[PDB]
This record gives sequence, structure tokens and C-alpha cells, in this order.
Amino acid sequence: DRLKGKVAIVTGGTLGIGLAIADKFVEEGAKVVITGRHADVGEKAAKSIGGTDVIRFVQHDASDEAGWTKLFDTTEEAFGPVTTVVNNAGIAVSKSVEDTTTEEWRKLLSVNLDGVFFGTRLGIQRMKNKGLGASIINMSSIEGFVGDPTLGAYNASKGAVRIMSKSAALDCALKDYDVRVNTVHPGYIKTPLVDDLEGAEEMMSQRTKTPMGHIGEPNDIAWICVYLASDESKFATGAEFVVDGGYTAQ
Amino acid sequence: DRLKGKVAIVTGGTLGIGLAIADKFVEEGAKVVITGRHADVGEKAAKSIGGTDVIRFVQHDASDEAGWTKLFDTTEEAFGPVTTVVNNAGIAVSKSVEDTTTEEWRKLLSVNLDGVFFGTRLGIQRMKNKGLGASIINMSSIEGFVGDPTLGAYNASKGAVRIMSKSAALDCALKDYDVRVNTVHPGYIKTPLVDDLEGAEEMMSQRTKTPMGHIGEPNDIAWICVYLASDESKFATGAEFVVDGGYTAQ
Amino acid sequence: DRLKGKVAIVTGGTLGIGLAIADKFVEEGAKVVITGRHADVGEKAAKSIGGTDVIRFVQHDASDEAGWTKLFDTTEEAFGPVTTVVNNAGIAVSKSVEDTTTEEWRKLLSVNLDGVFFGTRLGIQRMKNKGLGASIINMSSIEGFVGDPTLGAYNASKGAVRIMSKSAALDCALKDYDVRVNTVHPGYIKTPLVDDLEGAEEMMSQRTKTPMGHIGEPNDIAWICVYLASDESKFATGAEFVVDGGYTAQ
Amino acid sequence: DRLKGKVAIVTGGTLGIGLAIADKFVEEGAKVVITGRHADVGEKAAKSIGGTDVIRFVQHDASDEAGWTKLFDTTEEAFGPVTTVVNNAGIAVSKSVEDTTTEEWRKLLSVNLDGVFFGTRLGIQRMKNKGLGASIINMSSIEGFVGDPTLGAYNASKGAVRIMSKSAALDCALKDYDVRVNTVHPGYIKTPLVDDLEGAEEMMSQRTKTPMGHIGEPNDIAWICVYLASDESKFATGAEFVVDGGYTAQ
Ligand SMILES: NC(=O)c1ccc[n+]([C@@H]2O[C@H](COP(=O)([O-])OP(=O)(O)OC[C@H]3O[C@@H](n4cnc5c(N)ncnc54)[C@H](OP(=O)(O)O)[C@@H]3O)[C@@H](O)[C@H]2O)c1
Ligand SMILES: NC(=O)c1ccc[n+]([C@@H]2O[C@H](COP(=O)([O-])OP(=O)(O)OC[C@H]3O[C@@H](n4cnc5c(N)ncnc54)[C@H](OP(=O)(O)O)[C@@H]3O)[C@@H](O)[C@H]2O)c1
Ligand SMILES: NC(=O)c1ccc[n+]([C@@H]2O[C@H](COP(=O)([O-])OP(=O)(O)OC[C@H]3O[C@@H](n4cnc5c(N)ncnc54)[C@H](OP(=O)(O)O)[C@@H]3O)[C@@H](O)[C@H]2O)c1
Ligand SMILES: NC(=O)c1ccc[n+]([C@@H]2O[C@H](COP(=O)([O-])OP(=O)(O)OC[C@H]3O[C@@H](n4cnc5c(N)ncnc54)[C@H](OP(=O)(O)O)[C@@H]3O)[C@@H](O)[C@H]2O)c1
Ligand SMILES: [Mg+2]
Ligand SMILES: [Mg+2]
Ligand SMILES: [Mg+2]
Ligand SMILES: [Mg+2]
Repeated sequence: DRLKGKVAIVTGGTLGIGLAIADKFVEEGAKVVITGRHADVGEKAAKSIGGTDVIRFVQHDASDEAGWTKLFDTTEEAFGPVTTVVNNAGIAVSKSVEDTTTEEWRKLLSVNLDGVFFGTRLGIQRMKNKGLGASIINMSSIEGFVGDPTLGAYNASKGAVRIMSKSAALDCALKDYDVRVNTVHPGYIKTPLVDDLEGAEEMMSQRTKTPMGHIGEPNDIAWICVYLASDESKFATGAEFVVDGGYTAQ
Repeated sequence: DRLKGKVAIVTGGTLGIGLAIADKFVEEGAKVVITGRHADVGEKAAKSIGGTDVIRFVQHDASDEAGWTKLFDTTEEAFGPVTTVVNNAGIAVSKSVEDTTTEEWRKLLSVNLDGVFFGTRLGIQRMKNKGLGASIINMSSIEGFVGDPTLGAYNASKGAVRIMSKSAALDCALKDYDVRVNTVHPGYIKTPLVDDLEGAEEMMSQRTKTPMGHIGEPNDIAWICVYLASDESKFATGAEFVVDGGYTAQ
Repeated sequence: DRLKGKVAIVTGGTLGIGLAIADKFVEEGAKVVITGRHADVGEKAAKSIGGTDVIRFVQHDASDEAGWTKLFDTTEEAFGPVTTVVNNAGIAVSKSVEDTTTEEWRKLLSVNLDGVFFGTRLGIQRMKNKGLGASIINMSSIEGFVGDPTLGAYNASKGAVRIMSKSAALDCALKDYDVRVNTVHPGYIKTPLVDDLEGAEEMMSQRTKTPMGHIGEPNDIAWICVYLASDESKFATGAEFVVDGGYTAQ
Repeated sequence: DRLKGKVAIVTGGTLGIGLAIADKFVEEGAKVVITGRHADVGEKAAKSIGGTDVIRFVQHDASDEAGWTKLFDTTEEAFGPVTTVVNNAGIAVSKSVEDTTTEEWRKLLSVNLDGVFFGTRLGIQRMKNKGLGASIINMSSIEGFVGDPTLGAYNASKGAVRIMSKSAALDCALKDYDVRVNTVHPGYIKTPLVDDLEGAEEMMSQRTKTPMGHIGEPNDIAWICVYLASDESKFATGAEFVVDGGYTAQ
């Protein structure tokens, strides 16, 4: 319904937030290609949402530049012209700036920053001037707004994603590309990422962190992405959309 | 559909943005009471959207404090317990801070600030702890983010609404009131308000103002309000939602 | 030294932050008039900093509009043309939006908002186009950035001051008035205001509030005001300056 | 005077903003080591400010990780324990996100992001827990707040610097390291960087960009850095300091 005729690429769409985004996208009429590095997890994820007439899994590392062009070619051949790109693939490292190894630093930014750049850049090139009502949704974080003492590299990547997206949004708007670029800034969401962050759920459920006294679910982010992907938000570009249970409000 | 069982008060719902919010709210299954100071315009506005089974007009000035209590009583009698409050009623004065008369200053703030406060305060008192999935949507502006040399009082009011709403959102969250509070920050939208601002449409359509090269329509704001009113945004509180064609992105 | 030839009005300069601003202003060569409602405290405050050749007390309520004109006339007669206005006079009420009486609401805003407006508006009219390197410094807060569940009216006032100042700054800049307008956003500072907020010092000293593990002192705000008052910041206008021990960084 | 006993490393201190920072730092009593890639420009710069008793040039690429440790060792041997680190070295590329080569992307981020990370990380390790009143000043930009259609990679780096610094500031504060971390966000400043951006000065001097109708000078940024380096700002950490002639205010 709300995403009629839309064709979406959702990176890291096999687990957590990305899975829910893909799930709700298909539910609203969109055709979706999800990516991930693990094929077994990926195929199970895709089949869990629907058949290959609406959703397909493509194994792809978001930091793999050459693979991005093939990903677009695959999606377009399968479903027609890509209209929506969700740069969701991302990882977290639990290290202060002081304690961050250069290897940790480079690896996180390769995925969280370079991966988003690859998708956004190619997304603009491929979707511009085609009357698709194209939408690029880049997954930032509340960590793109505020800092965390043990998420140094993570903070850097999300701050980068936040502002880089504004540049793309402006360029597309000024050149009448019919492409919108926005960022989503989830608070803490119950996902495998958060499960891997030791004690994060109990600590961030505290009122001093999340005022609602609990963390969110992947569907909380799926629904704001549906809005941004749909023509409902045709006047929304370059903006930041925060779903965080009040985290950044205090 | 998306607003099933919701009962909404939309202040200033007889023209422009408020009218579209009411229009789309009814479309998504909500019961709506719209307010305005002019009865002739108001009654015509309500009938243009639907019958009295889904929408009714109530004559009410948002700055009328005593009237707010009667408004809630009237809405509740007609449709049952209020679940949604859209503090949308607002006015603009085209004056620099330097050139603003104290009368202009007090009158704009009476409506834009005191009115939003009256609605938010009573909204919390009336909707808390009732499992309604209550949502309070306060209409700020891009003028709550950036200044304009000829919108002094307006800027003050929208900045106040922006941050006051965060206070309410936090209070409701920490006390488990089941009430969410968010602000919407429209860019320039084609409405009687903008029509009353001499030459505003052509000037704000310039790329140096709105990068998309045009201003928005009332439906652009209606749809984000639908999202905030719905249980889809159950994890969104204390946040700011900007639909401005890229105005604040540059 | 750093404020040579400057003539400053500092509202609420008899205690706390305002007192320190006046103290350091005089130290850096400026002539200062401090205001307050209590004459006994005020006269003692002025004499504690210096003689009437550098600082004088004038009894004046910031919400007294007519009194503002006489204040400027008095200051100018004593020290020559005013070059600097610090709208610092402000009060706090410890109430949620829900629990705020309309009387509390109107009174806080009368001082914190209308007072700042009166000073800013007249400040522009009186200091523009005189080559004074004029600076208007409006005292907002971290509560102009984030909300607090028990500072509803306060949050509104500080958000208003934050954005209204931008309007004034832009107007002055575009019209080449040689007047700059900026806002200062202190975190929690050890003052009679904070002392009047029951238990505020111990609670806001907690790491979850102020990361430095303590609140600030009035001199912390004095020194950033000295910078904004001086010609050192001749390229700074419409901006927000935060001294909060990291409060808003998390 | 204001920087008594301070020992500063200023990366890219041989031209533009960095040169002025070094100049004013020495003027205020600090000992300074400036870096740059070109030795001839570097030595001329250092000698132009003072003798080797107050300032020395060290040839160093900010993206050279191993060189950073030697830089700290050199500075400390020459002047005693480092107290201040100004991560100022940075470059700009005039390309939209769409038109940005991966090489351009990687090279800019290597300097503007990785360089700042190297300096901040080592800065914390070397200056913590020594009672130095240590200050880390990371040079972001207005391009870390808003986007520009032809500064894609640049926007990314400055957004990254903006938020990464907050993480460091929090960690240092919570662990009582006696190290502060803040970001400076200059508007357009007359420097060789801006001269290399074709037509940037005339375009950004337009009122629609910089409201003051002109761009700034390197000293405008030097003076805010002096404040941040001095003990005057001992309560300021994790914050953003904007000197932009009103650019981001509209
Ligand atoms: N969960 C939160 O609290 C939260 C909060 C704010 C922002 N975010 C952001 O939302 C995004 C998703 O978060 P999440 O919690 O859902 O993470 P997640 O649960 O761990 O799932 C991440 C997904 O991305 C895939 N992936 C991981 N690395 C990849 C790579 N290099 N290339 C392609 N795909 C990759 C993963 O599959 P494979 O491992 O098999 O590759 C997985 O399907 C992230 O960008 C995150 O930064 C999350
Ligand atoms: N249009 C924009 O570009 C724009 C941009 C950002 C934010 N906003 C905000 O969005 C809100 C609505 O904007 P708008 O453009 O649609 O305004 P509008 O076209 O002029 O319509 C305002 C509506 O509010 C009613 N109203 C006016 N004063 C009232 C009062 N004291 N009490 C109750 N109702 C009142 C009006 O009806 P009556 O006159 O009969 O009372 C009218 O129905 C405003 O708060 C505005 O500040 C608008
Ligand atoms: N202290 C903090 O933690 C903090 C944090 C952020 C922002 N601020 C802001 O910084 C400003 C000063 O704070 P503060 O802590 O130093 O307050 P304070 O300790 O209570 O002192 C307030 C000063 O203003 C005067 N004053 C009060 N009401 C006035 C009025 N109507 N007209 C003129 N003068 C008046 C008071 O003298 P009289 O009573 O005799 O009139 C007093 O000298 C305030 O605007 C506050 O909102 C403070
Ligand atoms: N100018 C503006 O309008 C403006 C506005 C906002 C932010 N900023 C930021 O302020 C900082 C300085 O700006 P600027 O205008 O003064 O630039 P600039 O005039 O071109 O000077 C940059 C200085 O850094 C040195 N440098 C360049 N690349 C380096 C590297 N890889 N390693 C070490 N040193 C290096 C340069 O010397 P060598 O070439 O010999 O190496 C030069 O001395 C930058 O981070 C910039 O992003 C500038
Ligand atoms: Mg990199
Ligand atoms: Mg916070
Ligand atoms: Mg009033
Ligand atoms: Mg702007």
C-alpha cells in the first residue's frame, strides 16, 4: 500500500533493525533486496519475509565497493529501477577513544562510514532524474548526536553519516534529482548488536539513559523508515529523525 | 486504519496545515475535533472533511484558558476520551525584534506559546494513565531552529515550544503516563499564513532558502503528524521532526 | 584590558552569575551598571567590585519595560554610550508542565523572556550604527537545549531566548548595525538560584547529569561573557556558547 | 599571561588558522610546536612568531601515526609536559558526494578524521592525570553542523570530528583525567584553503551565506582557541564553539 512500486536495497537486512525494515517494506508493497555477509542467516531471513517475487537475499559486505555496482544491477534486473536505498549495515566497538586500536578504528569506519558513502554515492548516480521519488535513508544513531565514553569510533562514524547525508540531500535538491536523503537516529534497540554490548540493555534501560525505562524494538525503526521511503515525506530531505525513547531529550 | 480508536483535538484545524492534519486523521480512522475562532469558516471546514460521526468543529481561541477545559469535555462527550492533542493554532508577525511592539509581542506569544502550554498541560492531566497510547503533537517550526531577521516574536515562540515539549515528554516518560510529546518543525508551507506574509512564497522558494526550489503543502505536515499520532511511533518522544525541503540542512 | 572602553549593562548583577560577570567585566576595563530589585543587596554588590568610577548599582526589574529606557539613560549619563548588554536577570520555578500554575508560568516568562526581549530590543535601538563594537549577551541555559521534567516554564523561556537572539543577531548583521547577539548556556552553577532548587547541587553533581562530577562556579560564565563582550569575538554572532561540564555532551 | 605554563601542539600551524592560533598562543605565554608537511614554509612560519625558546617547527603529516609519538616526545623534551593539543591540520575537496572519487574520499578522511583521532587518542594518554589542566581542541567547521552540496567528504570528516570529540570529553571527565575536549566550528575564514576554493570568498560573503557580508580572519579563530586552551574554560568540555559571522544562525 504505502510503498507501492518502490524497490528497496536494505543493507544488513538479515538481522535486527534491517530485518524489520525489510519486513515492513514488503508488507507495504515494496520489493526488497537485503544484504549481509553470512549466507545461511541471509537466506533464512529473506524466506522468512516472502518469496523471491517480493524479496531476495544478496551476500555483500557494505564496505565492498565493487560489489555495490553488482548489487544495484542485481536489484534492478530482479525488480526494476531501484527507488530506495537503506544504508543500515553497521557495527559497534566497545572502546573509548583512548583505548581504540587503529585496526578497530579503520574496520568500523570502513563499514559504518565508507559503506554508507558507497551506497549513497551510487544511489544518487543510479536513481537521479528518473521520476522515481527516490529516497536514501542512512542509519545514524543517537550516537550521531551525543557522545558515549566507550563508543569513540562509533560516535565518529555516526556523526559523519549525519552530516554527509545533508550534503547529498542538498546536492540532489538543488539539481532537481528527485532524490531525498535523510538520517534515522535510533536510540537503544533490542538487536543482536545490543546483545553483544555487555550489559547495555540493563544500563540503557535506566531512566537516566532512556526516560521510558526500556529500550525499543526493531519495528520502532522500521516504521519511521517506511515514512521516509514513501511519497508521504516528499518534502522531507536533509533532516534527522530520532526514535530513542527520550534519550536525547534530557 | 492507522489511527484506529484515536480521538484527536486539532487546534486551528479550519485552515492550512491544521485542516490537512484533521483531514488525514479522519482518513486514518481517528475521531477529530477542530477548533478556530471563526464559526462560519470552522463549520464549513469540518463538513468538508466528514460528518459529525468523525469530525466536529468547536469555536475556541487557544489562548482562552478556561475554554480549554470545556473543549476537552465537549470532545470527550462526542467521541470518548481524548487520545491525541495537536497544538497547531498559531500566528505570525512580520517584525524584527527591534521593530516589535510590546502588543504584537504579547499577542503572538499568547497564542503560540501560552496556547500550546494550556493544551499540553491539560492534555497530560486528562490523558495520563489511561492506556490510550496518548500523543501530544506541538507545532513548532524551522523558526524554532534558526532565526529570521523579521520574525523575532515568532522565533521566540517556536523556540519555547520546541524545548518546553521536551520537558513534558520527559515528565510523562519518567512517570509512565503513557503520553508522548513531540514537536513538528515545518519549513515554508503554502497556507493562508504564508499568503499573509508578503512575498514570502517567492522568496522562500529561492534555492538559498528552500533547496528544493519550492515550498511545501499542508499534506506534507499532515502525514508526519499521522505517524506521531499513531502507535507506530510508540518509542518516539521528546524529539523534533523536520519537514522543510532542506531549509535547515544548509 | 580586554574590555577597554566598553560600557556594560548587566541585569541581575547583584548575585551569582551576574555578579561574577560584572566583577570580571570591571577587571578587564569595562564600565558596568548592575541591576537588581533589592537595593540593599545591590548597593553592597556594586561596592564589593569597585567604586562608582567603574561600577554602579541601579534598582530595576528586568520585566519593567518603562524602566529599561531610564536604565539606559542613567548608564549613559554615568559612563557614556552603552556598548554591551548582558540580559542575565532570570528566575527558576521547580514545576512540571503538568503542575505549573498559570501565575507561575506568566511570572517566570515575564522575567526570563519579556525581560530579555525588552533589553535586546532597546539594546539594538540604542547601540546600532555607532561603531561601538556592540555586543548583546543573552543568558539562556542547557535548559534551552534539553528539557527537565520539573523545569517546564523554565525550559520554555530558555528555548525562546535561544532562538529569538538568533533573529536579532541576523537583523543586526544584515543591516550592518555593528551589534552582535549571542547566547550563553551555562550548566549547573553554584549560585543562590541553584541553592533555592532543593537538592539540585547533589543531584546534578551525579555523573549521569554532569560528567565532571561537580557543578560550576560563577566565574566559569563570567569568562565566556568577557570573550563575547570583547572585540575578540567580532566574527561571532547568532551562536550558542555552552559551559556545562559535559552535561549536554551525553 | 592567559596561557601561562601551557605547552601546545598545533597541527598545521604554519599557515592560515593554525598559524594565528600559534601566534596568539605564544603571545599569551604558551610554548608551541607547530607541524606541517613543507619544511620551508614551516621554518619561516615558526621564526615569524618567535625563537626556539617559545616556538619550534616539526615536519609531520597529521595522518602519520608513528610520527605522532615522536611529536609528543619532541615537544615534551623541548618545553616540558604537553598540556594543549590543537588538531587543526585539515584539507578540503570540492566535490559532491556523487562526484567524489574513493581516492579523494580516503585521502581527506585520512587527514581530517584519522589525523584528529591520532592526536586526540595520544593526547589523552599523555596528558591525563597530571594536573596540567589539559585541553584538546579539535577543529571542526560549520560544515560539521550543516551540509554543503560540493563538500561531501569534507562534511563527513567534520561531522565525525564533532561527535568523536564528545566521546573523548565524556571519558576524560568521568575518569577524572583533567583533560577537556572541545570542538571549534569556524565559518568561512580568509586562508589559503579558501583561496584554493574557487570563488568561495565572493560567494560566501553574500548575505544569504554569511549575514555579516564578509568572511572572517584567522585571528577570529585564534582567540576562541585561546579561551579553550586557558583555565578560564575549566568547566567547558564536550561543547561546540561557533565563530561564523552568523552563517548557521539562518
Ligand atoms: N541496535 C541499536 O541499538 C542501534 C541504535 C542506533 C543505531 N543503530 C544502527 O542501526 C544499524 C543496524 O543496527 P542493528 O542493531 O540492527 O545491528 P545488528 O543486529 O547486529 O544487525 C546488523 C546487520 O548488518 C549485517 N552486517 C553486519 N556487518 C555488515 C557488513 N560489513 N556488510 C553488510 N552487512 C553487514 C549483519 O549481518 P551479517 O553479520 O551476517 O553480516 C546484520 O544483519 C546499525 O548501523 C546501527 O549502527 C543501532
Ligand atoms: N505555514 C507555514 O509555512 C508554517 C511553517 C512552520 C510552522 N507553522 C506553524 O503551523 C501552524 C499552522 O500554520 P498555518 O500556516 O496553517 O496557519 P494558517 O494558515 O493561517 O491557519 C491557522 C489556523 O489556526 C486558526 N487560529 C488562528 N488563530 C487562532 C487562535 N488564537 N485560536 C485558535 N485557532 C486559531 C485559524 O482559524 P481562525 O483564524 O478562525 O481562528 C486557522 O484555522 C502554526 O502554528 C504555524 O506557526 C506554519
Ligand atoms: N545558576 C545556574 O545553574 C544557571 C544555569 C543556567 C542558566 N542560568 C541563568 O543565568 C542567570 C543568572 O543565574 P543565577 O544562578 O546567578 O541566579 P541568582 O543566583 O538567583 O541571581 C539572580 C540575580 O538576578 C536578580 N534578579 C532576580 N530577579 C530579577 C528581576 N525580575 N529583575 C532584575 N533582576 C533580578 C537577582 O537580584 P534580585 O532578587 O534582588 O532582584 C540576582 O542578583 C539566570 O538567567 C539563569 O536562568 C543559571
Ligand atoms: N579556512 C576556513 O574557512 C575554515 C572553515 C572551517 C573549518 N576550517 C578548518 O580549520 C583548519 C585549518 O584551516 P585553514 O583554512 O587554515 O587551512 P590552510 O590555510 O590551507 O592551512 C592548513 C595548514 O595545515 C597544514 N597541513 C595541511 N595538510 C596537512 C597534513 N596532512 N598534515 C599536517 N599538516 C597539514 C598546512 O601546511 P602544509 O600544506 O605544508 O602541510 C597548513 O599549514 C582545517 O581543519 C579546516 O578544515 C577552515
Ligand atoms: Mg577512513
Ligand atoms: Mg543529553
Ligand atoms: Mg506573556
Ligand atoms: Mg542554516
